[PDB]
Amino acid sequence: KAMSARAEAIKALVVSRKLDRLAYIAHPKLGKRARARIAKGLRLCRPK
RNA sequence: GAGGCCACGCGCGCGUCCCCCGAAGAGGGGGACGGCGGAGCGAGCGCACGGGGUCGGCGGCGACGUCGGCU
Repeated sequence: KAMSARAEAIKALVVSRKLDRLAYIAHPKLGKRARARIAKGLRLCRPK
């Protein structure tokens, strides 16, 4: 009974920062898409 | 408005901030930043204070007198 009472009580629901940005890009997983963006920037050149 | 530095450099759209007119301080027109968004790839020569020396540098001397042998 104590386990059930506890279980039902628990289930009762209702800028830039350059140095921070570079550490984010250097992350192997968090910065994967970020450093892919800058790679395409190095290659492609487009007007406008 | 008659210099110095930057390990700052593609677009499109999204966001954040700043600017304009603002004809509801609506609605569009512009700048800056972004760590945001589903879609592949740079190669080709070199120089080196770069994961422990190499020269694609050279000279002299050599048989009955001398050459080498730290034992």
